[PDB]
Amino acid sequence: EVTVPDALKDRIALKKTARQLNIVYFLGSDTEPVPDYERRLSELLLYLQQFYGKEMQRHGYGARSFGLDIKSPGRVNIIEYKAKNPAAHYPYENGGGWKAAQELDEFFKAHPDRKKSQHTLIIMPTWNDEKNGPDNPGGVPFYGMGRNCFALDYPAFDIKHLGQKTREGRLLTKWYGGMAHELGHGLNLPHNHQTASDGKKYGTALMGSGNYTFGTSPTFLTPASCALLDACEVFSVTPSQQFYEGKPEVEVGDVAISFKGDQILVSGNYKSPQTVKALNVYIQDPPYDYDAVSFSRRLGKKSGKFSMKIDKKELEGLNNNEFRISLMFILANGLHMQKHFTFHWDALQDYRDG
Ligand SMILES: [Zn+2]
Repeated sequence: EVTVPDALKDRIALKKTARQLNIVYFLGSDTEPVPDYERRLSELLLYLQQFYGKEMQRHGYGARSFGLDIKSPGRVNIIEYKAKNPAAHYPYENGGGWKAAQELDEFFKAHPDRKKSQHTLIIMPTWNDEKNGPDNPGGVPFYGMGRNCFALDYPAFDIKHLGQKTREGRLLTKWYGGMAHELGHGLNLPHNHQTASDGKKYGTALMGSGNYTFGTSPTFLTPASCALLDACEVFSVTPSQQFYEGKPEVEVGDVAISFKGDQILVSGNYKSPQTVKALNVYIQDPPYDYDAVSFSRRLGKKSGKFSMKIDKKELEGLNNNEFRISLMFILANGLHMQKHFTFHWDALQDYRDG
């Protein structure tokens, strides 16, 4: 019988989505499933869905998370896929993830009813050899890759260890926190660093480039991350909206970036055949990669003006004389385009388009 783990007693009802993240449990031809994976992974995926949804709600989007196909209460409809080759054919290195994704493309072409969006989370059991095992999982792809994400499973991959000061709890923050961040990449998120103010109130940005924090110390999603998720296919509540087709078409004009005291003033105009959902601004140190501090403003029109004032004291962690400001325009179909501008703190020069 299904029971709800204590970590899921506090949970919000989520909006029904038009597209769902596919969950594939990917087994080499010689690979057995890790026991109880249906329960363990359902619990972990539903808790992760709550994290994303509560953060979207906190940022004003309502109770919107990535969609999941639910088989029964507390149980995600996980596709168990038995692969054509042994697990050694799909390693972390040397294109293992690409080979697995290609094979799943064929599976979904043969069984299109099982595909619910362009986004897939592929989970593979750990290898068990002289390097990896239940106490040191690994061997398998573990990264975002395009719209897909690869993560791993092992016996103690179980929400009951969340936040426990134990060997298994530490393992969970590494591999579940890892899954949370890598899934972010699969959901179109780049890296970004919290602002000074957000760091003090909410902790560490999920998509920061440092060590995984999820489940161990306060972790949150930035406004810029949530603006991208707003335009992510598996967060859609609008069946008529198509995602990722074509090219990102945004005309940006009369761009001006000026510096006055501790304020950075960014302005210009935009025009697109699509609704432009939002502007994200990233301020980043070289090399051109360390985490950029991000900011976001809603737009919501096909044409208009944009204006953002950024306080330099929010730029926590930046320490280079050279810095780059990137303007990212996010479109309703989930594509985006960026423009970049480079400056030096010891020789600040206001920018204006020619
Ligand atoms: Zn990353």
